Amino acid sequence: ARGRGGQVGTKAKVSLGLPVGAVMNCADNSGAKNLYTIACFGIKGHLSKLPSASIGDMILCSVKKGSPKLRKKVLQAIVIRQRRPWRRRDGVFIYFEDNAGVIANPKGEMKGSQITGPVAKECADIWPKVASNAGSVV
Amino acid sequence: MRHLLTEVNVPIPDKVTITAKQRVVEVKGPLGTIKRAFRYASVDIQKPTADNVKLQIWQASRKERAVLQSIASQIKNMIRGVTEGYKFKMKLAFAHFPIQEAVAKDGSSIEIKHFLGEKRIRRIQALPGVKISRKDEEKNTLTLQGIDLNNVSQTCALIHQSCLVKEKDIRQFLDGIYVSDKRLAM
Amino acid sequence: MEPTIAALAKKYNCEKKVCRDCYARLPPKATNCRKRKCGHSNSLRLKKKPKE
Amino acid sequence: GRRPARCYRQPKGKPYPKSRYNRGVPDARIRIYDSGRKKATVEEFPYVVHIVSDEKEQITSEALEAARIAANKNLIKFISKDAFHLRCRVHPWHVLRINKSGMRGAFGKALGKAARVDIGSILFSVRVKEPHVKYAIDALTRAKAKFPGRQKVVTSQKWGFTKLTRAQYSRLRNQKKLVTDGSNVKVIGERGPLSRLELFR
RNA sequence: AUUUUUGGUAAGCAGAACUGGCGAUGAGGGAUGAACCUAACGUUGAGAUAAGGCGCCCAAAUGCACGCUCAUCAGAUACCACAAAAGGUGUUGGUUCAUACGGACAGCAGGCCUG
RNA sequence: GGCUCUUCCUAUCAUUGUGAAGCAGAAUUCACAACGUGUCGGAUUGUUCACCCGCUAAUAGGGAACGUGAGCUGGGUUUAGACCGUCGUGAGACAGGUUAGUUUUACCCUACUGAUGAAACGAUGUUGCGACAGUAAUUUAAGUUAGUACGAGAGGAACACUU
Ligand SMILES: [Mg+2]
Ligand SMILES: [Mg+2]
Ligand SMILES: [Mg+2]
Ligand SMILES: [Mg+2]
Ligand SMILES: [Mg+2]
Ligand SMILES: [Mg+2]
Ligand SMILES: [Mg+2]
Ligand SMILES: [Mg+2]
Ligand SMILES: [Mg+2]
Ligand SMILES: [Mg+2]
Ligand SMILES: [Mg+2]
Ligand SMILES: [Mg+2]
Ligand SMILES: [Mg+2]
Ligand SMILES: [Mg+2]
Ligand SMILES: [Mg+2]
Ligand SMILES: [Mg+2]
Ligand SMILES: [Mg+2]
Ligand SMILES: [Mg+2]
Ligand SMILES: [Mg+2]
Ligand SMILES: [Mg+2]
Ligand SMILES: [Mg+2]
Ligand SMILES: [Mg+2]
Ligand SMILES: [Mg+2]
Ligand SMILES: [Mg+2]
Ligand SMILES: [Mg+2]
Ligand SMILES: [Mg+2]
Ligand SMILES: [Mg+2]
Ligand SMILES: [Zn+2]
Repeated sequence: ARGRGGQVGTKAKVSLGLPVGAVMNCADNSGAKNLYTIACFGIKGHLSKLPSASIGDMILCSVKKGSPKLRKKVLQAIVIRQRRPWRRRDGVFIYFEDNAGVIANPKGEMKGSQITGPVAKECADIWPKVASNAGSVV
Repeated sequence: MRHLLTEVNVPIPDKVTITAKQRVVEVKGPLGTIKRAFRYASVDIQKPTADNVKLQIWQASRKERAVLQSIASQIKNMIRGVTEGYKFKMKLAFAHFPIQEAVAKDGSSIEIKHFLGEKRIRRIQALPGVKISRKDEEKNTLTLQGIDLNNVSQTCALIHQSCLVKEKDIRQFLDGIYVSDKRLAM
Repeated sequence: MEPTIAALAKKYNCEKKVCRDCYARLPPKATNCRKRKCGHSNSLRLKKKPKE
Repeated sequence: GRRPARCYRQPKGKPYPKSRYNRGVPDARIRIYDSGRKKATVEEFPYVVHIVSDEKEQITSEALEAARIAANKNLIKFISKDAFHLRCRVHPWHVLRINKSGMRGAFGKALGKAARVDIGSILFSVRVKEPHVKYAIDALTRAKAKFPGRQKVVTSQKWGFTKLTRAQYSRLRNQKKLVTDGSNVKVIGERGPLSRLELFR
C-alpha cells in the first residue's frame, strides 16, 4: 500500500529544486518540523543523476526534527513551496523563501489540519486535500 | 522414381468456353469471364475441346506431380465458378457489445464498429468481383457473392480476421465475424 | 450468447489441436505439425477445452 | 553428486573386480536379478524377449537397477506378475575409481560398480506366453531408454530361457526326452548308465 | 605418427612397447602449417608419372555415363577442427506380413452388410 | 576494485508482434521472431560478491588480455617502521588482526579525432547529381475508453481519440 493515488491530473513542468537529501520545512501541524528527502516518485534516471522533486511532487522522506513518534520511520510528503525559481505560463519566474512540504498518506490525504504559509498553485490542481487545507494559494 | 506421364481430365459443360494460350487459362460462362496465369509450372495444358481439357506433365518427380491435380482443381473452380457462382454467409457473433455494420452500395466495402465495444473503426475493402450484402431478414449475417472462389473466400477471410480478439482467453470471448456457410451455388 | 453461434465461434477457436513442440495450433484430427521448427512432430494434444 | 555416466562409458581399463586386492569397494545398486513368477515351468512361458546391447560399453549398476525397476513396473501393471519371468543376464563386476595435492599419485578409491558389456551381449531376458509378447517387447524398449547409447530388442525362436529351438523342444516333448527343472530343461542321451533310465525302477 | 598400452572424468596431460619419423630436411600434395600423403635434394633439357587434381582464382574435362539430394540454418570427405541420446506422413530404395472386378483402400451413400 | 568510454553476445529483465495454460477479468507462468532501444539513486564493505532502503517499463546474465594504471585512483594485496595474539630457546614466522608507507616517459609508427592539400582528359568560378559510409529516437503517464467488458463477489482490461 503506497504511491501517489490521489493526484487529480498532470503536474506542470517545474525546475527540479529538491534533489535527494534535500531537507525542507514541514508546514503541517503533524508535529514534524522538517522532511529529509529520500526518493521522489516516477523517476528513472541517468547514471549518477540525483533524483529530484519540485513543487507538486510526492516525495518519500523521513522526519529529522519533530515528535519522536514521527521520526525514525519512512513517510510520504507533498512539496508545497520551493526556493528554486521555476517559470509559469506568463514567462515570469517565481520562488518562495523556504522549501516546504506536507506529510501525506499515499492516497493524497494529509495527516494534519492547518498548513503554515502559502501553497503554490501547482500543488493545488494536483492535490485537492492539500488545496482544501491551504490558507492561501499562490 | 520420376514419373513418366500424368494426366488430368477437366469436363466442360453447357454454356462454357475455355482458352489455353501459353499456360494462361480463360473461362467464359453465363455469369462472366475469369482468367488465371499458370506460368509458374512446367505443365502442358492441352487445347480444350468443348467436351474436355487435358492436362499433362512429363518426366516428373513426386513434388511436380501434385501441381497437376492442383492446377486442374483450380480450373474446376473457374468453371463451376462461371456456371453457378459462389456465395458465402458469415454469421456476426457477439456476446455483449452488438457489432455494428455499414456496407456500401457497391457492395465493395464494409465498416465494422463497436466490436467488443472498441472505439476503433474497422475498414475492409472487398476483392474485385466480390459483393457484400445484408438484408433485414438476415438475422445478423453477411453475404459475399462472386464468380471467383478465391476473391470471395479471401474477402470473407480479411473480414473474419480483422476482428480477431487479442490479449485475452480466446475460448471464452469468441466475439468475431465467422463464416457460417461456404461454397453456396448462387 | 446464442449457442447456435457459440457453436461456430467455438469451432473456430477451441476446436483445434496444439503442437507439444512448437506450440502451433494445428487443425483438429490432424496427424502432423506444419511448422519447420519441430520437423512436423507426432506428439500433439487437443487445445485444452474451456470449462462447463 | 555422482559423476556423469559419460565418464565411465568407454572401457579404457583392464577389469577391476572386487578382490582381495580391493578394499572398501561399495555395493551395487542392483541386488535382485529376477522378477515375476520365478516358479514357472518351461512349459508355462515359451517365448523370450531379449534386450541385446548393440554397443561395447560399461553400464553402471545404478543404470541397471533403473532399467530393471522400470521394465518390472511396466510388465507387472500391464499384464500380471504371474505372466512374466524377468531376468537380468548381466552383472556389474567392474569397479570404477575416482581420484578425489595435484596428481602426485592418482590411483583412486572405489567409486562404484559397472557391468562390462560387449556388442551382442544380452542384457535382459523375459519369458512369456504369445498373447503377451508385444507387452514385453514394449517394456523392454522402455528400459532401453534407461541405458547408455544403443541397445536393441529381439524375439528368440528358442524356448523360454532354454537352449532348445521350439521345434527341438516340441519333438523332445513328444518323444518323452525332456526333464523339467524350472526355467531349465534337461535332455536324455544314450550315454547314461542304465541305473538311471526310468524303466529299471 | 600407426598399432599396443598404464594413471587419469579428461587434456595440445603424465607414463611405457615395436617400427618409423621430426629434431638433423628440402620438393609436390592436405588453402595454411615440424613429425600426414607422394616421395629424399649435384648444375640442365625432354618425356612419362606418384600423392593430389582438371568451373574460375590454377596446370588439366564446365568430358562421357549412373544412382540419390532442395535446406526461410543444404552440401562439399583421411590425419583436420568436433557432435550425441531423440525425432519427421520430405524423398528414394529394400525387408516382412496383408487387400482387390467372388470390386478392395478412401469418400459419399444407404439400410455388419449393401450401392 | 571502482571511476570513465566503446563495442560485441543472447542462455531476453523491460519494450514490439505472436503461439500455449490448471489463460473469466486482473495478475502470472511456458514458448516463438527478436537487442532495435533501455536496464537507475543510497546505507555497510577496498571490495567481485552479499544484504538492506528506494524509484522504475524493467531495475536481464555475459564478452572484449577475469576490456579499460605512459586514463586516473591506490582503499585492498605484497618491501623496508611499529603494535597485539599464536608459534619458536632464538634469529624470526603466520596461509591471523592493527597502523604509517613513491603510482615515472609520448615529440616515433600505426589507430582514431579533427585540419590543409600537389597533380591527368585546357584554366577557373557558380549551380547540382550521389556511389558509398554513418544514422536516431526509445519509453512512460494522464484524460477518455469506464466501475465498462469479465466476474457470485472481491476485483478489474483493451483499440480508437486527446494531452
Ligand atoms: Mg544527514
Ligand atoms: Mg556513479
Ligand atoms: Mg498471448
Ligand atoms: Mg489475462
Ligand atoms: Mg523435436
Ligand atoms: Mg592392422
Ligand atoms: Mg606423452
Ligand atoms: Mg607398427
Ligand atoms: Mg611405418
Ligand atoms: Mg637440439
Ligand atoms: Mg621429410
Ligand atoms: Mg622437367
Ligand atoms: Mg555437365
Ligand atoms: Mg532466443
Ligand atoms: Mg524448462
Ligand atoms: Mg556510492
Ligand atoms: Mg584486468
Ligand atoms: Mg611492513
Ligand atoms: Mg614464547
Ligand atoms: Mg601480517
Ligand atoms: Mg619519444
Ligand atoms: Mg585522418
Ligand atoms: Mg573544363
Ligand atoms: Mg570546378
Ligand atoms: Mg561543388
Ligand atoms: Mg545505408
Ligand atoms: Mg489510459
Ligand atoms: Zn511443431
